[PDB]
Amino acid sequence: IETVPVKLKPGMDGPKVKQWPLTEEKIKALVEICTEMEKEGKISKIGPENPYNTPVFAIKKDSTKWRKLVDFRELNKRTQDFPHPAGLKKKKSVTVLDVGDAYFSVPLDEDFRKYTAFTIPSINNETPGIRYQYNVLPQGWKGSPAIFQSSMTKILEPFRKQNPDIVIYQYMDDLYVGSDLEIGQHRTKIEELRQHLLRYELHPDKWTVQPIVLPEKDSWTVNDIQKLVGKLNWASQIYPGIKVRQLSKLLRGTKALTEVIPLTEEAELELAENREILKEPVHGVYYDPSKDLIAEIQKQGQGQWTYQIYQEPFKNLKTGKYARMHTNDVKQLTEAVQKITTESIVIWGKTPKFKLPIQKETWETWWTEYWQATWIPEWEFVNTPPLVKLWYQL
Amino acid sequence: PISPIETVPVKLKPGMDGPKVKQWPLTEEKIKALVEICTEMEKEGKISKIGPENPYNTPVFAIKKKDSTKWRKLVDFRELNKRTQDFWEVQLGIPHPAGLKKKKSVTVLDVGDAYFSVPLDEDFRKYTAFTIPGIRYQYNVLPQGWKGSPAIFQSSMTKILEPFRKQNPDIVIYQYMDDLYVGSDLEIGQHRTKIEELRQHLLRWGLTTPDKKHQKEPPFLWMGYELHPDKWTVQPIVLPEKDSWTVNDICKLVGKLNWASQIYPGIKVRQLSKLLRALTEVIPLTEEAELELAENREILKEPVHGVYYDPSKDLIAEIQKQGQGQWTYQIYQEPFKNLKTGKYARMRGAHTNDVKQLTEAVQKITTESIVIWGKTPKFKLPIQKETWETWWTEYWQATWIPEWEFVNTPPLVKLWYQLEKEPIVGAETFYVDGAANRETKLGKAGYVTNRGRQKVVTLTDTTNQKTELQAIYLALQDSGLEVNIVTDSQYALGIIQAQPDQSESELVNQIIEQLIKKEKVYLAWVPAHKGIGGNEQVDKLVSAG
DNA sequence: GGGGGGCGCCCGAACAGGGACTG
DNA sequence: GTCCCTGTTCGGGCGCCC
Ligand SMILES: Nc1ccn([C@H]2C[C@H](O)[C@@H](COP(=O)(O)OP(=O)(O)OP(=O)(O)O)O2)c(=O)n1
Ligand SMILES: [Mg+2]
Repeated sequence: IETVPVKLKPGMDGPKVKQWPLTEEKIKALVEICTEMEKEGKISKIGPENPYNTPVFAIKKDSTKWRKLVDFRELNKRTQDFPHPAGLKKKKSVTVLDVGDAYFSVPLDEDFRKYTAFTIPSINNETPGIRYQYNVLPQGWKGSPAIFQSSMTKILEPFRKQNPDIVIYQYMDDLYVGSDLEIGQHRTKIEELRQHLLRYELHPDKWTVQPIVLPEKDSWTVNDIQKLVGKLNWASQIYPGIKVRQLSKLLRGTKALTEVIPLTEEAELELAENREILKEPVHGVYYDPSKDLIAEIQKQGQGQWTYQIYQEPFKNLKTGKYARMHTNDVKQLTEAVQKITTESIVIWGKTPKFKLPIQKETWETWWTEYWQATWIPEWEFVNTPPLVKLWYQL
Repeated sequence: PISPIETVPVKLKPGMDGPKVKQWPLTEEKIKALVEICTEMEKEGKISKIGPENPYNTPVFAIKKKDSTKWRKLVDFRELNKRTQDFWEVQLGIPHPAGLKKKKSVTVLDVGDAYFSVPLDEDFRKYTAFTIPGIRYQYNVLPQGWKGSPAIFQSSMTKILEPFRKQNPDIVIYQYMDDLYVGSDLEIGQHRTKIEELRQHLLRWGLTTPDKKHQKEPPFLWMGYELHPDKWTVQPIVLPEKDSWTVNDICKLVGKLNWASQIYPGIKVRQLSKLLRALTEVIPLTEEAELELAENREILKEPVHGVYYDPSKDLIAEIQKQGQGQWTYQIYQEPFKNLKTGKYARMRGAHTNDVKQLTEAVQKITTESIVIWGKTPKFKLPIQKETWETWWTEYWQATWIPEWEFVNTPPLVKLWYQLEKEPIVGAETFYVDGAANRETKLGKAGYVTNRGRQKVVTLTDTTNQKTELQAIYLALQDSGLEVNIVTDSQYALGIIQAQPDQSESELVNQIIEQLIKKEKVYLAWVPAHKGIGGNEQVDKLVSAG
């Protein structure tokens, strides 16, 4: 087992991200996990002469078993670049397996190890941080699926041969396994595969697209119509084909907001055609892998979240709704982000970049307390115009 | 003695070479201090005489330690530091006595001449060349003034204690540079045995622990505190009293106060900080400032201590509102027995309100409890459950406060007004708008109402966004206690809908006052320039420029 | 006096990004 | 495009510790 040379993109240095503070539970786990990882030569201690760093934390999946998670998002951004089944988004049942432990068997190019440095904090800073670095393929680095792809093919080959109707997709530490089996059939197949690999659960078709939908009411006020004309004027951008002139003609004069306005039969019908121009599928939007998926999320209230995935403005690839319930917005929002990412990995095998409707600090204070994925999407924080959140309302 | 620890491999940043800098002149008292230090270090192989093989040089001086007596040799490696590689600092923060658990037996140890006990990489010794005015030396150990030295010592120190720690998992050793706090649950004699094991472990690795810096009895002096067996205290904080404060003087007073606020409840520095908006510049105190300064001065006069941490109990944090974006908090487990205290006062956002700020405070404290005790505390907040509920409904953002309980202790945090969700029947409807000329900076704000009232106000040295905020202000100014306002300004609608009670903006403040006075307000938005009446009529009125 | 690393606090400077505007 | 305004980060003082 000799190593594959790996480069950083040209004109790019390795990551230098400060570790954030961890809870006692998480540190206790990381220290225990790292000890064992060091015993098995999988990681080595390093000093401060290594100038690179990358955060670590840990998630507890009802278990007694923690999972180390290294936030390699910078390193991935900085690593020299390296199979997508359209049939995976159709399976009645898709299961997600953690094949991250597979990478610890392949060593890692000695000249690259320095960029995988991470640091473990101590409670109350009783000690300096303890710095490690990887000697094998790290979980969460985008290099590890690449290097191991060759081996990964050899392993699933007979399982794919024997089950040519089952589709197996790999993204990072993850193995997506989709079948058209009644549940139990599929389950017994999943444990057939995992037992086969020592030697819960998804349903991609019951996924929903959330249309833009217009109010239906029998008497309209000036306020009603003004909100309506505002909603359509913006949807004009997404769907060319939506018209406001006839409705906007009812707002002639300077009327009181609560005045009721009889709908002229022109405007009554124009409002009808628009309704259908919303249900008609959006036109002219081709998934480009050379540009990243942007995802916007909007808080609709009462545990309702809307989202849109697009690569260019108003050119949506998908638009959805995520519904929940001591309600916790941060918990719900990260559950949404994991839900949207998963759907995105399934459909286009690329992770989206989230525009998050939350204060940066609030998000960084709590998101890891509800993270359950082995990957971490990139994200940025936005103060969303309270207009957009009404556009997608149900 | 020099540690037999492996040196840490260090290099210069590429394409650069070591420092060549004239040795500035020194006091005679300092030269005797330095030759005293150098002649000794040189006999111990800590420094080595060099020749003309070594082109480099870097200035040296010496300051007195805390001790009254001994000198600390230093080296202005500012230049070599520019040219040395990057290190990853491993010291992630500062241990806090409030995070210490109660121990049956405690010891504080300091290492003798710590840096000079850790060897420096051979290939790098050249660049540490210096001159005592007159002999020329280089360092074989870590110099004090190099930027590599702290991370290297800390890491080296950590390696050295790793064996002792694994062998003695239940002896706790807080490790700050060379300072060690060692705690055990052992009877005094079994502890003293363990300490002697430690000191000899250190000695084997070349780090001595002189009995002079070996504390055996309470109260222990540690990290700037006195540690008693049941309580801890900060070593006295003495504020200046210069009755003609300068920007430097202020900064030292703000600094001592923030440091003080960790255990002193009620410290405020808003009015002091406000003052400093170069360092020799004298500034006149404001009334608000000196009134504050005196309040703090009265606070510091009182006697106060902290307690240690019992992990069997809860962490409770209660927050007091201090006014003008200021907040104090007290973290405790048993009532009136503080673990520590603190202040939040950061102004962030041109416009904000007290619930945002409370949420920011909760966040800071959460992060800080997580560092210190490794867990989140339970909160006691001066905000009614209904107030928060309203805000978490009204707000278009994800926002959250962890487990918490209300506390009747005023000033209670409130929402100072609530925009209506639906338009108000029997309320004059204002269509406002503003336009401003980019070139001339002249502009107009004004409105048109469903009752036939129209008004335009001309403005000078204004901007588009300003004219839209002005139009809304104008409508609030001329409306009853109940008003429907229709704006096309996404900007203005976004600010006001966030329900601020404070602003950097005088104008938004004037607006906030109006919104608080009103009894029902409703803000609707419409798209601009689309013939929408009567946004249309007010647009023509206002756009004559 | 003057050097270093860490954390903290405040401030102001750059720069990033969305919206409104000129024709 | 430009200008405006808002948010972030980063670097500079100071505090404290070694
Ligand atoms: N102003 C200071 C204080 C300390 N240090 C560093 C180098 C010191 O060796 C180490 C520990 O500081 P001490 O005050 O304990 O000093 P020493 O250990 O060198 O000396 P002593 O024998 O007096 O303890 O931290 C520094 O660079 N600058
Ligand atoms: Mg010492």
